[PDB]
Amino acid sequence: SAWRKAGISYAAYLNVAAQAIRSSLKTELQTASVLNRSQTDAFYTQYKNGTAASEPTPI
Amino acid sequence: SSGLKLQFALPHETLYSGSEVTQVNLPAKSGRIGVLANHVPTVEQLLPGVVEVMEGSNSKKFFISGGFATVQPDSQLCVTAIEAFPLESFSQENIKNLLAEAKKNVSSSDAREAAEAAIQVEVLENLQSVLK
Amino acid sequence: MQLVLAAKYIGAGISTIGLLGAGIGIAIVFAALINGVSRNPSIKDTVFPMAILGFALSEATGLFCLMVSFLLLFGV
Amino acid sequence: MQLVLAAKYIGAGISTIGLLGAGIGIAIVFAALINGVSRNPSIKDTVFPMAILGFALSEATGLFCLMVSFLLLFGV
Amino acid sequence: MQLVLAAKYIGAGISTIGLLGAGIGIAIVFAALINGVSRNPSIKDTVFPMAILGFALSEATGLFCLMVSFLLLFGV
Amino acid sequence: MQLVLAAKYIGAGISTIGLLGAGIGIAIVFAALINGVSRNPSIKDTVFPMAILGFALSEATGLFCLMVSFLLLFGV
Amino acid sequence: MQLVLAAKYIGAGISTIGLLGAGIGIAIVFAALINGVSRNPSIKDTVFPMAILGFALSEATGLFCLMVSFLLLFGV
Amino acid sequence: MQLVLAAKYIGAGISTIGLLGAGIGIAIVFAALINGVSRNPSIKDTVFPMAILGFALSEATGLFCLMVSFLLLFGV
Amino acid sequence: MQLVLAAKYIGAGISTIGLLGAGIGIAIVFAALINGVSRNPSIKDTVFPMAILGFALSEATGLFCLMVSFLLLFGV
Amino acid sequence: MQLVLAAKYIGAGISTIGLLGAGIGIAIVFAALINGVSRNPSIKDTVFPMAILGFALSEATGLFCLMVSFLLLFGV
Amino acid sequence: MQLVLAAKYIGAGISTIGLLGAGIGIAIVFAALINGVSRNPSIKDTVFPMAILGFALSEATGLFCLMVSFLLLFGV
Amino acid sequence: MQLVLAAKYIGAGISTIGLLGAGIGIAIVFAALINGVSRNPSIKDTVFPMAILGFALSEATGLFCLMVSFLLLFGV
Repeated sequence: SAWRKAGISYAAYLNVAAQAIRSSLKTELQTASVLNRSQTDAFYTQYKNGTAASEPTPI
Repeated sequence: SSGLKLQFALPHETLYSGSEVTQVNLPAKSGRIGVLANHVPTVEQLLPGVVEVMEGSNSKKFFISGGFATVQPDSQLCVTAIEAFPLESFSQENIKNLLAEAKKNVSSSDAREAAEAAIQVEVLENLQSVLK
Repeated sequence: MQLVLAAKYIGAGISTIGLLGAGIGIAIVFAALINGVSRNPSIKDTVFPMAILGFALSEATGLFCLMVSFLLLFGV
Repeated sequence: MQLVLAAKYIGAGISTIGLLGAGIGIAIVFAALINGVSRNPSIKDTVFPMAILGFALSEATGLFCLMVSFLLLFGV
Repeated sequence: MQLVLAAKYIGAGISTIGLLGAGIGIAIVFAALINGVSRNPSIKDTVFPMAILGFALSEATGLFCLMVSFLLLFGV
Repeated sequence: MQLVLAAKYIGAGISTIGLLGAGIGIAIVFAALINGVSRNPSIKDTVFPMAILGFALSEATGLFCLMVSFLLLFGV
Repeated sequence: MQLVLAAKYIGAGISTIGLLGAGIGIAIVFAALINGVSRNPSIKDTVFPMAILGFALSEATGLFCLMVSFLLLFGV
Repeated sequence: MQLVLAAKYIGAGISTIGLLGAGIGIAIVFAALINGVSRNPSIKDTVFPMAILGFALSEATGLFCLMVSFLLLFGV
Repeated sequence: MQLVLAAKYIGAGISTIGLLGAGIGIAIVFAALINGVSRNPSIKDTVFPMAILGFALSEATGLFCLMVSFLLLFGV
Repeated sequence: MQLVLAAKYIGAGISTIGLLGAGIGIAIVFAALINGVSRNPSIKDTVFPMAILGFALSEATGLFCLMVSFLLLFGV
Repeated sequence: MQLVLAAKYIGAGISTIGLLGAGIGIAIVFAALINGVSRNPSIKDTVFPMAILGFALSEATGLFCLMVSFLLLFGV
Repeated sequence: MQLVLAAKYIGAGISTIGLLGAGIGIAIVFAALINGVSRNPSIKDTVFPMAILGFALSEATGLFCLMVSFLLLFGV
């Protein structure tokens, strides 16, 4: 269950718990503020030294 | 200078800010820790557990996601986390088991995704003990 | 019999030295339970039962050496 | 009786050495409660009661070796 | 036989001193399991089994020195 | 009486060895109070009182072994 | 032979004191494996094998002093 | 008197062994003050006074066993 | 020769007590390697080799005191 | 005088055992100063002076037991 | 000569007990180097050389007490 | 002279036991320097010099008890 071994950064270690918690509550007391708070549509792309780039992927 | 000023804030909402507290109980990596008025400056990493702010009056207890805790020399503890959770009237046993069980099936799914499942198991199990 | 009788008392006072293993031994085993709950108050009905198991294991040295003294005073 | 009587005093002074287990033993058990409460003041009425339980367990070595001395001075 | 018989009791009370290794020894081995499970409740059915293995290893010193006392009281 | 009288002094000098439990024992118990309040000076009127309680518990080994010496010099 | 025979039993009960190194020794070596896996569950098939190697090294003191007792009771 | 006089010197050299409790004991008590102020320079006039109190408590074992030697050399 | 022969067995059983340094000694040296590879698995082929070097250093006390027993049983 | 003279040498070699309190004792007291300044070089002219004070306190056990040997070799 | 010769073997088996300081002593000194590189591998050619210096210092107790045994078996 | 001469060897083998304070003592003092640099290499020419000072302080117990053996073998 190592997180800093083959898991993710400490920022992600607390992240998984943030969504798990926010999703472990009542569905009635779950404002839309929390919904979009766990939603993201950002993609990252690695570039080279010659303006080159890698295949786009989801964060 | 009497008491200790608490600063419990989140990336979406701030609860306490320069407020005097009698005692606080927040889980640390090394182990469960407590703080009072005058306390030695310690900087420990907070793990997914349960925090409780104490007052002369009945003390409230909220569930924390995790982060860091630092007690400033000038008698000032600062708690930083992501999400927060009220007493028990917020979480539901039924809403937890649904995903909880699905987590054990994530180990069955590809490891890339099962890696995060192992981390969920722990947090979820602790949620059950909060029911008390 | 007099010379051999005197050795019964000398040997009984030395067999008590072997009981240190139960004084300091059980101390450490029990002390861990005290320092464990301070680091994790959650787990209690899991470490407490096993802690008692360690007691009977360390109590052994406090029984054997204890019987040796009786086998030299009220035994022989 | 004289040679066997002398062994009663020699054996009594050695059975006191076995009482070290209660001096250092109970020390560690009690010391853990001090290092525990200074790290988690909340859990007091939980570690304090069990701490006393460890006392009687470590006090054993301080009773057995204590009785051995009386069985050589006021007993025999 | 009288002078050699007396040495049977003196040697038996000293062989009990060697049993300290089992009192304090097994204590540390068992104490580690308590400090471990109070820091990592996940791994239980992995450290518990090996912990017992360490018991029989440290129980050795508590058996050999224990047999030596019988070979001087009920043996010879 | 001469041979038995000599054993009164030999047994008295050995019963002082059992007082080590009070020297090192009380040391650890008191040392914990020093390290405890070094990390949390606020809690004081809670660990200080219990610390004294541990003193009388560890002082036991320093009284029993102390009385044994008087029962061989000014007692018998 | 009687005076020299009696020394065979006295010397055998003292050679058991040397077995403390195996009781407390192996305890610490095994205890480290318990405190290592509870803090690093990842590495197991690496520390476990070497841990056993330390056993035979500390078991030495528990064999030599063990043979000395047989060379005074069933040897000489 | 000659046989009983010789026991006065043998018993005096053994009562010095009981002074180990003051050497190692006071050491730990004083050592805690050193490891306390190096981690919390703030508090000083609070741990220093109590530290001295622990001295007289651990100095006890260094006085009793010290008087026993004089009661066998310059006393009796 | 009989009185001097008996001292050969008494002295051999005491020279085994000096072997405690190898039991507990090598234990601590090996235990450090276990505690070191739990917080830093990276450094292995650096601490492992030096760890063995510490073995031969602590094994010294387990050889000298071991030879002394043979110089009283199969030597003299 | 011959039997009582021999006890002067036997009692002098035992009073040296009480000097362990100064060897290990002063060691811990001085060792704390080393682990202290490292973790906090800021405080030096505050812990250094008190550290020396602990020396004379632990040096006591190394003086009393030291004088006992002279009162059996060059005293009596 | 027979009574004085026997004391040569008894005194040689006791001088081996003083070699514990080299077994456990060198152990701690070497163990620190292991726990040190695991915390800071950056500093190696600085702590390693001084570590060896501590060896010869602790090896002293393992040489003096070692020579005492030869001065009673192959010396006198 | 024969009975008193034999006590010269018995007392010399016991005075070596007092040298444990230098083996384990100097070990802890030197070990602190190793664990101190692993946490803060900034302070080297400050802790190193004082570390040597602690050596001569702990070396005391290794000199006094060392001289006692010569005053029973090459002295008297």
